[PDB]
Amino acid sequence: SRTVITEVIATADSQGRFLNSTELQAAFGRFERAVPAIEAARALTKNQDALVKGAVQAVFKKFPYVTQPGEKGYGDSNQAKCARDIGYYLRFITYSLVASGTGPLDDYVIAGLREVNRAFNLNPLWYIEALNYIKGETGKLLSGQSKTEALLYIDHAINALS
Amino acid sequence: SRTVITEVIATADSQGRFLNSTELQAAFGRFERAVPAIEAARALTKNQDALVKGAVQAVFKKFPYVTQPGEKGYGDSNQAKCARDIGYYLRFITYSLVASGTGPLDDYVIAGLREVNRAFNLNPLWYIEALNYIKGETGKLLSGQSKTEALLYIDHAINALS
Amino acid sequence: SRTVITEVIATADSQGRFLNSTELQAAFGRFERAVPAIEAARALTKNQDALVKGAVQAVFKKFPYVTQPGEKGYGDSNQAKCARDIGYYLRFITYSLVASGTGPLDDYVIAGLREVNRAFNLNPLWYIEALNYIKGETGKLLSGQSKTEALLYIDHAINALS
Amino acid sequence: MNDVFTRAIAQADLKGSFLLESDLDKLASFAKEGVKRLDAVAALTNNAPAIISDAAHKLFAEQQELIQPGGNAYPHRRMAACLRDMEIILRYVSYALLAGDASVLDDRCLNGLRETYNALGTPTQSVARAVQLMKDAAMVHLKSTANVTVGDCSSLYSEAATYFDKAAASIA
Amino acid sequence: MNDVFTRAIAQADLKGSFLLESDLDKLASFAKEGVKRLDAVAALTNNAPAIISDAAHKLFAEQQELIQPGGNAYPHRRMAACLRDMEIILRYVSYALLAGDASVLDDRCLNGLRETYNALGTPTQSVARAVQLMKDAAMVHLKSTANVTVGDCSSLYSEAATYFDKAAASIA
Amino acid sequence: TAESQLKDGRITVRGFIKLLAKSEVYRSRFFQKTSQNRFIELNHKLLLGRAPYDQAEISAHLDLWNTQGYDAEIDSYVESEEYLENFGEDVIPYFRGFKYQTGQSAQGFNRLLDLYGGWAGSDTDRNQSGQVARLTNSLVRPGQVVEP
Ligand SMILES: CCC1=C(C)/C(=C/C2=NC(=C\c3[nH]c(/C=C4\NC(=O)[C@H](C)[C@H]4CC)c(C)c3CCC(=O)O)/C(CCC(=O)O)=C2C)NC1=O
Ligand SMILES: CCC1=C(C)/C(=C/C2=NC(=C\c3[nH]c(/C=C4\NC(=O)[C@H](C)[C@H]4CC)c(C)c3CCC(=O)O)/C(CCC(=O)O)=C2C)NC1=O
Ligand SMILES: CCC1=C(C)/C(=C/C2=NC(=C\c3[nH]c(/C=C4\NC(=O)[C@H](C)[C@H]4CC)c(C)c3CCC(=O)O)/C(CCC(=O)O)=C2C)NC1=O
Ligand SMILES: CCC1=C(C)/C(=C/C2=NC(=C\c3[nH]c(/C=C4\NC(=O)[C@H](C)[C@H]4CC)c(C)c3CCC(=O)O)/C(CCC(=O)O)=C2C)NC1=O
Ligand SMILES: CCC1=C(C)/C(=C/C2=NC(=C\c3[nH]c(/C=C4\NC(=O)[C@H](C)[C@H]4CC)c(C)c3CCC(=O)O)/C(CCC(=O)O)=C2C)NC1=O
Ligand SMILES: CCC1=C(C)/C(=C/C2=NC(=C\c3[nH]c(/C=C4\NC(=O)[C@H](C)[C@H]4CC)c(C)c3CCC(=O)O)/C(CCC(=O)O)=C2C)NC1=O
Ligand SMILES: CCC1=C(C)/C(=C/C2=NC(=C\c3[nH]c(/C=C4\NC(=O)[C@H](C)[C@H]4CC)c(C)c3CCC(=O)O)/C(CCC(=O)O)=C2C)NC1=O
Ligand SMILES: CCC1=C(C)/C(=C/C2=NC(=C\c3[nH]c(/C=C4\NC(=O)[C@H](C)[C@H]4CC)c(C)c3CCC(=O)O)/C(CCC(=O)O)=C2C)NC1=O
Repeated sequence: SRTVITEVIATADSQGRFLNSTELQAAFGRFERAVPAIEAARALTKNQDALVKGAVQAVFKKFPYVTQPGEKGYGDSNQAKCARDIGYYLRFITYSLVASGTGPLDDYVIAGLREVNRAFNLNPLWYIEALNYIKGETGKLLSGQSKTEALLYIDHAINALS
Repeated sequence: SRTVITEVIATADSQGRFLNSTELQAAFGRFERAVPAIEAARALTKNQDALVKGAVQAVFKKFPYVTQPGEKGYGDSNQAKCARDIGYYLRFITYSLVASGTGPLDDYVIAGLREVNRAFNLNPLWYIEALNYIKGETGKLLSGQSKTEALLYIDHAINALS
Repeated sequence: SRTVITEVIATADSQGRFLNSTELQAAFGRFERAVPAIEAARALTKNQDALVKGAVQAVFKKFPYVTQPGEKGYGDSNQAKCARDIGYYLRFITYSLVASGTGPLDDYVIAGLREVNRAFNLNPLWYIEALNYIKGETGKLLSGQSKTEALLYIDHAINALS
Repeated sequence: MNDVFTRAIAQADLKGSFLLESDLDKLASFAKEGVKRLDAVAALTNNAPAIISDAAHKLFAEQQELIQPGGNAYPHRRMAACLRDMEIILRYVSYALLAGDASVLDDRCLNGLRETYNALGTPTQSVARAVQLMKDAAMVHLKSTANVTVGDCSSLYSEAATYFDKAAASIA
Repeated sequence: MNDVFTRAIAQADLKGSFLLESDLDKLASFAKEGVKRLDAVAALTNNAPAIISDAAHKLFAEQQELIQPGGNAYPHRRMAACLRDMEIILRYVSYALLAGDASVLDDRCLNGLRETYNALGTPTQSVARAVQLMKDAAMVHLKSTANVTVGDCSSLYSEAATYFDKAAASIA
Repeated sequence: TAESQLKDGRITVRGFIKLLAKSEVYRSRFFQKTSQNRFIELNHKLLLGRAPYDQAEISAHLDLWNTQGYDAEIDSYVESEEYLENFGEDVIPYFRGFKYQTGQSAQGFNRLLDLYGGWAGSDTDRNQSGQVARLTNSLVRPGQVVEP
C-alpha cells in the first residue's frame, strides 16, 4: 500500500540507492505525525456504530425516495447492507489514518469503485453525503490536531467518489 | 534542484492527481525542521574560512605526498584552486541544508563527479579526507539536531565521493 | 459583598437608629475570627499547585467513566481548564476566608450557578467530589480554628453546588 | 521545476557568494508560514470538483455559444476536454502554491498551451474567464474558517490570486 | 510491499474487523520509538562502504578458493558482481529496517536468489557467510554512540540481526 | 494526462509507451513485487515482444538499473534500436517472438512460450506465488537440467 514509509522505500528502491537525508526526513515526519492519527482511529473505532447509524439515516433523510417501495433502499436487506457499506468505508478511513497514507482507501475502495457502482446502479451521492455526515460528526467527535487528519481522509474518500 | 517539495510535486504530477495526505505530510515534515537546517547552515557559514583552511591543511597532513614539488598539490595557483574547491563544496553543503534536501548537493557536486574528477587526475580520497575533517569539526561547532543534519549531509557528500 | 459588617451596615441604615450592642459585639467577634482564617488562607496559598492538581486527578479517579472519549474535559486544553476552574474556586475559598463571609462565593460563583451548569452541561457532583478531596487534605493541613472555619466555608460551597 | 528555495539557491550560485542573513531569515519565515501554505493548498485540493463544477456552471451560463451547436464545447467530448483542462490548470495552481513558486506552473503547464488553443480554434478569452471564475471560487473556499485554526493568511490569498491571474495571462 | 502498519491493517481486513486497541498500542509504540530506527537505518546507509569492504576482506581472506582462477569470483566482472550483490542485500536490509517489515526484502532480493545462485553455480553457503560477515560489520556500526544521543536499542539490534539471518537462510 | 498528450500529438505512441512504462502501475505490478530477473523478463516481453536471448542481457540490464535507476532501465528498452526498427514511433508493441526474428537464439522461442501463459493468462502478481521468475535456469543453463 502507498504510505509515506512505503513510498520512500519504493522511490529509493527504483533508483537503486540507499535512503538519503530527504527520505529519512519524510519518514520522521510520518513517525511523529502518527500519534494524532492513532488517536483519531481510536475515537472513530469507539464511535463506530453510532456513526454508521447516523450516516445511514442521513442517506435516508436526504434521499427520501430511496426507501420508497420499488427501488434501492426498500427492504431490510438493503438497509442492513447499507450499514455494511458505511462500515466498510469507515473501517478503511481508520486503516488509512493508522497507516498515515491513502493506501488502504486507494486499494480496497477507490480502485475499482466506478465500475462496481455503475454495474449495481449504486448512486455515489448516497456515499458522498454519508461521508459528509461523518465528516461533520468528527467535528464534535474529534478536535485539535487529529481532526485535520480525519477530515483529510474523509475528504479524500469524498473526492474519489466524485 | 531536488528538495522535499520538489519530489512531492514531481510524484504528485506524475500520476496527474492532486496532492493527497502523504505529500502534505512529507512537506510538513520538511517544514517543521527547516529551522535546525537553516541554523546549522548559519552556524557553518560564519566559519567558512576556518573550515576551508582546516580542510586544506588536514588534506596536506593526511597525504604527505601531495605537498612536495612534482605533483598537483604543490603550487600557489594549485593551492588557491584547492581552497576554491573546498569553498565550493561547503557552499553547496549550505545550499543542501537550506533546501532541506540533497538536491543542490546532488546537481552541483555529485552528478558527473567521477569522470570530471578523473579527466583532471585528482584523487577522490583527497576531497574525501577534506570532507572528513569538515565532519569532524562540524560535529563540535553544531550540537543536537543541527549537528545531525550537518553530519548527514556532509556524509552523503562523502559517500558520493567515495 | 455582604461580609458580616456589610449586613451590619444594611441593618443599621435600613432604619433610623445608630449601631446598638449586638452588631458591635458581632463585629468584635468577627475581628478575632479574622486571625485563624488568615493563617488558614495563607497556608492554602502556600500549597496552591499540588492541591489543585491533586484535586483534578481525584476527580479523574472518582469519575473514571468520563475520562474516556466523553469528557467535556477530554483533551489537554479541557483538563487544563478543569485545573484552572479548581484554581478559581480555591481563589474564592481563600477570599471568603479572609472576608469572614460568603461574600466572594455568593457574589460571583453561587450567583447564577445552576442555570449556567445546565447551559454548559457540567455536573456539579464532579466539583463536589473535588471539594471532598479538599476536605481530606484540609483535615491535615489546618488545625483547630483555621481548620474549623475553612471546613465550614467549603461545606457552604458544597451546599451551593447542591 | 523550482521552488523558492531552489530559485534562491540558483541566484546565490549565479552570484557565487554564500547566502546572506536576511534572505535566509525570510526563508525561515516562509517555512513558518509553510503550515498555513499547506492548509491553503489543502483547501484548494479538497474542493477541486466543487470549484470546477461551479466555475463551469458560471462560465457556460455567461457564454451560451460554448454550449450551442457549433460552439467550442458543444459535444460531450469537448465538454469533457474543457472540464479536464480546468482541473489541470487548478492542479498546477495548487502545485505552484505548495511550492511557493510560480515556476511549477510556467515550466510545464504554460509552454505550448498558449498556441495549442489557437491552432485548435479554441477562444483563449473563454479560458481566461474560466480560470477567473475558478479564482473567485478558490478564494471563497480559501477564506473558509471551518475546521481550521484562524490567523492571518492575506499574503497567501494574494499569492494564489497572482498565480491564477498569471496563468490566465499566459494562456490568453 | 509492506511495513508494520500495513501488515497489521491487512491482517485486520482479511479478518474483517477494525484494528483492536492492543494492535493500536503496538503501532503507537513502534511509531514513538521509530527515531532510534531512523538512526539505525542511517548507520547502515552512511557506513555501507565500510561494511561491504570489511565483509569482502574477511570472506576472501578465509575462503581463498573464490578468488583463485576457476573460483567463482575470479575476474573483475565476477568480483564486481559479488560486491554489487553484497551492497544490494545490505540495501534491502536497510530498507526492511526502516519499514519494520521484511516483505520488501523477501519480494525483491530473496524470492528468486537461491535458484539464481544455483543456476550460476555460486556457492550459496559462501553467500550466506558473506551476509553474516556484513551483519557483524554492521553491528559494529549500529552500536556506535558517536554523534547520537545515548540510549538503549537492543530491539533494533535484534531486528537487524533477524533481517540479516533471513537473507542468509533464504540464500543458503 | 498521458492520453491527452497522445490525443494532441505532442507524444507519439512510443512516447506514450514510455510514459506508461515509467508509470506507477507498471512499477507496482512488475518492479516492486518481483526480483530483477523477473523484471527484465517482463520488460523484454512487454516492451520488445520477445524473451531474453541470453544471460548477458540480464547482467547488462541489472547493472544498468543498479547504476542509473528505473528511468534509464526503461529508456534502454524503448529508445533501443530494436524497438525503433520493429515498432517505431507509431506501432503498438506486439508479441513478435512467435515468428523467427532475425538474430534470435534458438531458445528465444521456448522462453517466449514459457512467458506467454495463454491468451487468458497475464503477468498478474496477485497469484499465490507472487510473480516469481520463470526463466532463471533456462537462461544460464539453456540446455541442461539440474536437481538440488
Ligand atoms: C471493500 C468495500 C466494499 C464496498 C464499499 C462495497 C459496496 C457494494 N455494495 C453492494 C450492494 C448494495 N449497496 C447498496 C447501498 C444502499 N443501500 C441503501 O439503500 C443506501 C441508499 C445505500 C447505501 C448508502 C444497495 C441497495 C445494494 C444492493 C443493490 C443490488 O443488489 O444491486 C455491492 C454488491 C455486492 C453485494 O453487496 O451483494 C457492493 C460491492 N462492497 C465492498 O466489498
Ligand atoms: C563547483 C564545481 C567544481 C568542482 C567540484 C571543482 C573541482 C576542480 N578542481 C579543479 C582544479 C584543481 N584542483 C586541485 C586540488 C586537488 N589537487 C591537490 O591540490 C588537492 C590535494 C586537491 C584538493 C583537496 C588542483 C591541484 C587543481 C589543478 C588542475 C588539475 O589538477 O586539474 C578542477 C579542474 C578545472 C578547474 O576548476 O580549474 C575541478 C573540476 N571545480 C569546480 O568548479
Ligand atoms: C470563578 C468563575 C469561574 C467559573 C464558575 C468557572 C467554571 C467554567 N467552566 C467552564 C466550561 C468547562 N469547565 C470544565 C471543567 C469541568 N469539566 C470537567 O468535567 C471537570 C470534571 C470539571 C472540572 C472540575 C471544562 C472541561 C469546560 C469546557 C467545556 C466547554 O467549553 O463547553 C466555563 C466556560 C468558559 C471556558 O471555556 O473556559 C467556566 C466559566 N470558571 C471560572 O473562572
Ligand atoms: C452532444 C449533446 C449534449 C448533451 C446531450 C448534453 C447534456 C447536458 N445537459 C446539460 C444541462 C441539464 N440538463 C438537465 C436535464 C436532466 N435533469 C432533468 O431535468 C431530466 C431528468 C433530465 C433530462 C430529461 C439538467 C438538470 C441540466 C442542468 C445540470 C446542472 O447545471 O447542474 C448539460 C450542462 C450544460 C450547462 O448548463 O452548463 C449538458 C452537458 N450536452 C451536450 O453537448
Ligand atoms: C499533515 C498536513 C498538515 C495539516 C493537516 C496541517 C493543519 C495545521 N494547521 C496548523 C496551525 C494553523 N493553520 C493556519 C492556516 C488557517 N488558518 C486560517 O483560518 C486560514 C484560512 C487558514 C489558511 C488556509 C493558521 C493561521 C494556523 C495557526 C498559526 C500557526 O501555524 O502557527 C497546524 C500547526 C498547529 C496546530 O494547529 O495544532 C497544523 C498541523 N498542516 C499540515 O502541514
Ligand atoms: C534526518 C534523519 C534523522 C536522524 C538521523 C534522526 C536522529 C535522532 N535521534 C534522536 C534520539 C535517539 N537516538 C537514539 C539511537 C542511539 N542511541 C542508542 O544508544 C545507539 C547508540 C544509537 C542507536 C542504535 C536513541 C536511543 C535516541 C533516544 C530515544 C528517543 O528519542 O526517545 C532524535 C531525537 C532527540 C532526542 O530525543 O534525544 C533524533 C532526531 N532523526 C531523524 O529524523
Ligand atoms: C500540459 C498541460 C495541458 C494543457 C494546457 C492541455 C490543454 C488541451 N486541451 C485540448 C482540447 C480541448 N480543450 C478544450 C477547452 C477549451 N475550449 C472550451 O472552449 C473551454 C472554454 C476551454 C476550457 C477552459 C476543449 C473544448 C477541447 C476539445 C477540442 C478537441 O477535442 O479537438 C488538448 C488536445 C486534446 C486532448 O487533450 O486530448 C490539450 C492538450 N492539456 C494538457 O495536458
Ligand atoms: C535486485 C535483487 C537481485 C540480486 C542481488 C540478484 C543477484 C545476481 N547475481 C548474479 C551473478 C553473481 N553473483 C555473484 C556473487 C557470489 N560470488 C561469490 O561467491 C560470493 C560468495 C557471492 C556474493 C557475496 C557472482 C560472482 C556473480 C557472477 C557469476 C557469473 O557471472 O556467472 C546475477 C546474474 C548475472 C549478473 O549479475 O552478472 C544476479 C541476478 N538478483 C536479483 O534479482
